[PDB]
Amino acid sequence: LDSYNYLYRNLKPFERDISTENCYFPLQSYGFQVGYQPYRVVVLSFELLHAPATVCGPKKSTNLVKNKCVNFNFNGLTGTGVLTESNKKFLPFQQFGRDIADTTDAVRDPQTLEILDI
Amino acid sequence: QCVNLTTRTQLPPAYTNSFTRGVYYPDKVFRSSVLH
Amino acid sequence: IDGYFKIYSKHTPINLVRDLPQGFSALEPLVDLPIGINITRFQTLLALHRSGWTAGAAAYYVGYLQPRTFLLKYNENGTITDAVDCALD
Repeated sequence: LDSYNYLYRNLKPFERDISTENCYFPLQSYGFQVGYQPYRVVVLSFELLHAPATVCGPKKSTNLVKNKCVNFNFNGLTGTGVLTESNKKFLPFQQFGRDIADTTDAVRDPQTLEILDI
Repeated sequence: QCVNLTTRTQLPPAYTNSFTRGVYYPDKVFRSSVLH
Repeated sequence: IDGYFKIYSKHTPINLVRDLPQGFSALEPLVDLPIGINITRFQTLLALHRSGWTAGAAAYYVGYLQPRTFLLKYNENGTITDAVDCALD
């Protein structure tokens, strides 16, 4: 599907710069025409736990249980314990609370938004 | 469809104090009774 | 930050006529738009009173953020009640 349409020219991580400046142009076209085989590569970058989850897998949800020792997986936030009711009134923006030493202690679950205490 | 308002009067900027306001929740995580 | 344009805000009724009242409060995160461009200059849209005729009133303060370390005391209700700038004095 691919065999002079591609060009190449330090730079910051994840930076993006499309610029042009023995008169030489910093662009350098490739001679597209087996070690020289062009490859259409892609890179997937993720930012885990920096925000509420948006994309997930095909795993189906489950009904929630209180006062029971269970192995839970809250939007990828795995853990083990008991889900109880808590007077910890979250403000409407934050999802899950943390104790010292960076451990998950409260969470609002999807489809109910109730503030469960782990 | 823009209008040029050359009538603006330009002067050196004024200044004032900021005191201690200007603090915002660094992250969307609930923390309680803790120094962070 | 890294292509995310974060908007924070908080509204408070105040008495002081022109400047910040002595007190402290924290701004909520609201929204963090995925806007992937660079910003280095900016402008404020304002309302002009046409009785061309112009007017305004009120006042808009601007300050410039810098890298800093801050100590914040989260209360029992999870609301930031005080903070300390680690490089103030």
